[PDB]
Amino acid sequence: VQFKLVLVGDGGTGKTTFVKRHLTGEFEKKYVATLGVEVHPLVFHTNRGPIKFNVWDTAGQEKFGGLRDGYYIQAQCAIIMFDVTSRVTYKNVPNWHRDLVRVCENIPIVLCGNKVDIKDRKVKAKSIVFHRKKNLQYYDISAKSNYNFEKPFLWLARKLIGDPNLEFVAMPALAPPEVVMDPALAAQYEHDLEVAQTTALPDEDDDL
Amino acid sequence: TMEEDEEVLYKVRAKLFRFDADAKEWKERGTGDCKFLKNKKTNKVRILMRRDKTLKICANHIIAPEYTLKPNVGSDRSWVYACTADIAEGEAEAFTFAIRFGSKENADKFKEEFEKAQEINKK
Amino acid sequence: GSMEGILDFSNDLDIALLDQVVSTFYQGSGVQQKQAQEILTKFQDNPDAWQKADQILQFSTNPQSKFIALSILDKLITRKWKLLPNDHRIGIRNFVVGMIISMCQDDEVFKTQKNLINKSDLTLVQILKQEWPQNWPEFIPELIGSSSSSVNVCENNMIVLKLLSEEVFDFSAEQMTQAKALHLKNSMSKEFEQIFKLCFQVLEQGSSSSLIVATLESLLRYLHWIPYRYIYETNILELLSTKFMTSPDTRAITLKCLTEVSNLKIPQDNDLIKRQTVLFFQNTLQQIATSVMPVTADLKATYANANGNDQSFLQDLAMFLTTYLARNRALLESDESLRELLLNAHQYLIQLSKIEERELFKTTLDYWHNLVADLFYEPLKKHIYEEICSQLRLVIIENMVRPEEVLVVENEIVRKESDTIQLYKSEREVLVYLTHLNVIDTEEIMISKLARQIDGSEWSWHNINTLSWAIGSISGTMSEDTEKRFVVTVIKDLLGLCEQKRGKDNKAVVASDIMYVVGQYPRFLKAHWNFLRTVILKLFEFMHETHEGVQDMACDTFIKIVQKCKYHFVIQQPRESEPFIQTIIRDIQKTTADLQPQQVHTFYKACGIIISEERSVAERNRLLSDLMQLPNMAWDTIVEQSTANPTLLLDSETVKIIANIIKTNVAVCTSMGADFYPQLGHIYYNMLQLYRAVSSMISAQVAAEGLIATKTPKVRGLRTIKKEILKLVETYISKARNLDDVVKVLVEPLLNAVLEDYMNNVPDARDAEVLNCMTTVVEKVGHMIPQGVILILQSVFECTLDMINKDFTEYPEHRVEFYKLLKVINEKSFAAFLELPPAAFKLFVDAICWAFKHNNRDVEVNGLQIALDLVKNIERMGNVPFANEFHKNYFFIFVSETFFVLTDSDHKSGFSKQALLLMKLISLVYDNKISVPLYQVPQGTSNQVYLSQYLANMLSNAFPHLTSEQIASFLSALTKQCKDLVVFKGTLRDFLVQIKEVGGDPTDYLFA
Ligand SMILES: Nc1nc2c(ncn2[C@@H]2O[C@H](COP(=O)(O)OP(=O)(O)NP(=O)(O)O)[C@@H](O)[C@H]2O)c(=O)[nH]1
Ligand SMILES: *[C@H](CC(=O)OC(C)C)n1cnc(-c2cc(OC)cc(C(F)(F)F)c2)n1
Ligand SMILES: [Mg+2]
Repeated sequence: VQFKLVLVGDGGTGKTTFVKRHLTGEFEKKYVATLGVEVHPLVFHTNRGPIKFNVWDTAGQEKFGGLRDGYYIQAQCAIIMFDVTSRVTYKNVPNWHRDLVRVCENIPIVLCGNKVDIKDRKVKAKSIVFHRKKNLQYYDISAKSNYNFEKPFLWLARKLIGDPNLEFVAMPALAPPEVVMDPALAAQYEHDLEVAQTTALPDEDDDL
Repeated sequence: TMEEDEEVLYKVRAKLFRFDADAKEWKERGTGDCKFLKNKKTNKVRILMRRDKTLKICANHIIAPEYTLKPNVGSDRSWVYACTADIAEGEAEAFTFAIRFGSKENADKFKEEFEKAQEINKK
Repeated sequence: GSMEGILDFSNDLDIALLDQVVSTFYQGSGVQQKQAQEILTKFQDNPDAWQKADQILQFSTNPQSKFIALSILDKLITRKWKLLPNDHRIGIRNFVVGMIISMCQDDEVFKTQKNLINKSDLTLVQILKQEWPQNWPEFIPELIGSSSSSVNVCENNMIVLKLLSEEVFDFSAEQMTQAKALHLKNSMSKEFEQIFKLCFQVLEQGSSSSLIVATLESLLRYLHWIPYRYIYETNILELLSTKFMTSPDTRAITLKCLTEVSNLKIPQDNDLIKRQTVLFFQNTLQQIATSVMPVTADLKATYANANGNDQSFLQDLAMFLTTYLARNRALLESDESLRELLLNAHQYLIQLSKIEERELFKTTLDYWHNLVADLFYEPLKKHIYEEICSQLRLVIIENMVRPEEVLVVENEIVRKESDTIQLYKSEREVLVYLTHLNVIDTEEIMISKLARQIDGSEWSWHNINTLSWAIGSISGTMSEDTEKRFVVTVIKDLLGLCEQKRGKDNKAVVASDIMYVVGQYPRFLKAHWNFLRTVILKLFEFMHETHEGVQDMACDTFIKIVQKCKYHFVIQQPRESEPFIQTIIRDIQKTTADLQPQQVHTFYKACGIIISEERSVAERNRLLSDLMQLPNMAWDTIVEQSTANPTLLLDSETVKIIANIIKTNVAVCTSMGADFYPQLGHIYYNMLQLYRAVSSMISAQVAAEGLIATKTPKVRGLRTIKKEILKLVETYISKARNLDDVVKVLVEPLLNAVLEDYMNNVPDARDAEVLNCMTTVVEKVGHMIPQGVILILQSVFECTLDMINKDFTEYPEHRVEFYKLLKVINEKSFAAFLELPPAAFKLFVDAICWAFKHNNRDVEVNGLQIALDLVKNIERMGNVPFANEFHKNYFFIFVSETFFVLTDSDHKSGFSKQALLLMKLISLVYDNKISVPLYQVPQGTSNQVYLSQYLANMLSNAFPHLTSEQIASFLSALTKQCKDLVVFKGTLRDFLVQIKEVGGDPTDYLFA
């Protein structure tokens, strides 16, 4: 039960940061431009069984475009992402949506305004209207705040499975094993542990 | 869901990190409710913690008595400790975990609850 | 494995090996897929790969292989088409055309390879963009003749013409020069009568539903630009509004076509065209009523079930009704035979308006706002929609969303951001309009809805919340007398709920509702002092409650009420022993005992608001003195215990106490502004030495523990001290009225404290806040302290530049504050830059250009502004050695740097101000405002000529694929237009199009 998911948008918008946040739970602060495409499997546990997305995280920078619309073929859903702090990223949404629906003429598409955590927001809410005439779903999201980070996938899973009451559900919690530490390297797992102690945790000014 | 036969000894909101030894960085693993679950059949106590909206498991392992909660150089509201058997993502891997709370009081209460659970497992 | 073999072009390609790589990419997995992807990219980007397109399209067993092959022809056509010899061109043309006919005559390929035909059609259109019609004048007449031969060719040419229409009208702006788009726009316009004919026959004749849909999809793109005659002087409106609305296969695209029609401004004097605009609305609303749903249908339930294409059609319907009525409802408001049509359409929108789907709700709400505003000014209209509006009154009251002020939420009643905020503001605006349209019906609904919360008839958290927020939102619509009765009959009624609901969860809920309502009705509180006092007192009680949400909201409400009712706390009211401000100040410690520090500060900020109303200086300064009693006492004690034993600050609890003291001062100074000076003088001198003290502790810790020390709670606590102190001073100076005291009392003791300490600290220990503070100082006082500005520059300029001039990411907060400071200095105290040594002034110019190339818009925009104001500052000096030395040394630096960011495709967000900067620079020369020769070329040569030569040589080496004539014409048109910004911009934008292709036409720069 696996679907192909193409993720387009201008560079810097947060495409791969958003996907990484769902794969591992981490937030990546460094911008390392994607090169062509990165494919990742991503699984969610619903009340109608598991659902797997093959997320084709596409590159935004033109100089790293790779196959470009070659990545869109046989897609079954897609996210277009822009940056609510960068007006031009929303200006180009009609261009990404152009190349995406010429290859994929009938798929559920989510439009995402990332970076709503930044307070000096440039792309005002009342001005976001591209999704109306084109039957796209829209969400404000922030991969840093996790605000609405669940919703693009929940909506898409509701449209591909065909169930409007599909919901996310808690995984089964297997009973953890009983393992004693290894005394052969126990004398060395203070090396790996002191490093960790002396490396300050990121974002000590957050609420958690 | 597989926690029918378990009692909740303690619950606290927390952010959990894992240490990437290669890249020298702390990386977030999840944010949600951290629970101490005592199995009613075996009387072993585990940490189980799930992410907020996806409810995915980001930590599930025994609160082994071998473990020790150390402080982090940059926080008065977190603890660092080694973990050799955690099955959150599948096969039992080993990790160095850091967990941060909303206040120094939450951290201290956690440490109290953490080793209270350790003696229970020592039985 | 050896998938790399296909990279070697000395061979001739193994098509079977290519197709495996492709399959391993699309269908594969893991690392094999990751290696196939990299191999295919390298294959695609090879400049010679297009010569293998032919053979991949002949021999390949894989469609994806043919797709990528066409991706390689597309890039050749768009970018290097005119470089090829003519023979290769007509070759590729015939090949592409031949395949399309080949795939559209094989009936099984036509069905199964839809993507690969579409990609071919697009590729054909790229050729048309380059060759049509000047070289291919018979493309369209052939295309219309070719459409009779087959049904598959007919609908595929509908695809080619849709795509051609998009590429010419919908997307030409950014991709073509103005002259070329003008060209292809006219070329299509001249040949559209033929196209429409074929398009009308196919529709009227009727045929395959696929050919019909494709023709309609094509029509949708024509309606964006074709003249009105083709829509209204043919029978096509009756086709779209009747025939095609019935079949659900053509219904989606039909409604869209009709939405585009509806969005034209008709010559609104033609009773025959008005006739037809009404007719196609009448027909479409009839077809919906008989073939899809009646007006009474529960569209909420339909949308929730999401069968087939329901949610899409209902969205599409919503877009159609709102678009139409917003433009043409006046056509239906007069003729009584059309009254039912008007109301049925609006009753559909009432039903659409109760679907649970935020983004759709916002669509219909936008219309409702359009309608109610109209009914609120236009005479004699509102009585028509009396029925509609009472329904709407209900829809909005029952779907109010949580406002900013309410801080308690259900998960579990616990303590949504700007997307909800904006929505609430939009609902309030409609509801306010609706209340003004009938204020009795609104109250009647709200009261009875509240009367049924008492009964418990439909008591719930949702129900009491939405009702409480609606009530709060309409504040300011009723008469004061009706308000009084209404307000009184919403609070008491709300108290007989808390009184009878129990168990914390239910009471934190009603507490948030009662607080929101009272905070929203200040005019009522002002005239009923005895009630106002009761509220503030109860608010003070909520500040002692265990539920953290209530606590936090009680403070936000207190400060909210106070900002509107300041004056009723400053005077001694009747019934009272004293001004209430004095009673609040007295119990300050008990009232705020259970609040967190940052709520305590909000409380003090509120008192500051009140105090600032007292006009009598002597009375106010005493009030301020009284309010600050607690933190002043704690400050005196902590300064005497820092006096002796400077070790006392090692205590972390002492660090926190100091911090909270300074923040309390920061909080009160925020609201009191210039009225805060006496309190600032009380602590200024000790504070600045405390600042010196803490500075040394941080330096000591970094030395004793290393840079890691900056991450520790100890040092972070001490840096908070330094930051809050700077924030206090920055806060006061920004609002000060008595600037002479600032200069003579505050500034120099400040500069001595913070500057050297900033310059001599390790980078990771410097506080970007220092820069922000200095920016404020220069902005408000810089014109009176020329030597102070010099000292600030020497203190922060060079060292913070070295921080930020290695990459674009390190020290982001310094980066921004830095150029903020260089901007204000360059604007207010430019003399300080003239005093720089020549070495430092070159770093200044380097620093400005460094700002250009940032992608961060905080830095990028400031940089461009600095460069613009710098030029202006130099030119105001006139003909003087410095100005001449500036131009000779830096004129071309700026011109070439501005050109770099304009053309490098990495700084698009700044195009406007880069264009503005380059235009001024060029206008300096063409106005002879540069009196020295700009060169080091024969003698007597004008700067206008040398600039032309310099730029022609510059661009030629940076863009060697441009011809000498292209660069010659571009600069000619660019310099003629250096006083006309929009034309100037258009010429640069034409240029950016031409540097992405070979063969650009130089005449395109005569478009103006
Ligand atoms: N403040 C904030 N920053 C974010 C957020 N999401 C991503 N970013 C930041 O945006 C920057 C770009 O990261 P990235 O995910 O690679 O964007 P991208 O669109 O995938 N780049 P490309 O398309 O060129 O491969 C990162 O620095 C990241 O920290 C967010 O939600 N909030
Ligand atoms: C409800 C009591 C409650 O919710 O307790 C929480 C946990 C603190 N309740 C009863 N009466 C009020 C009330 C009375 C007022 O008289 C002026 C004013 C208010 C206020 F909200 F406007 F401050 C509330 N609340
Ligand atoms: Mg990326």
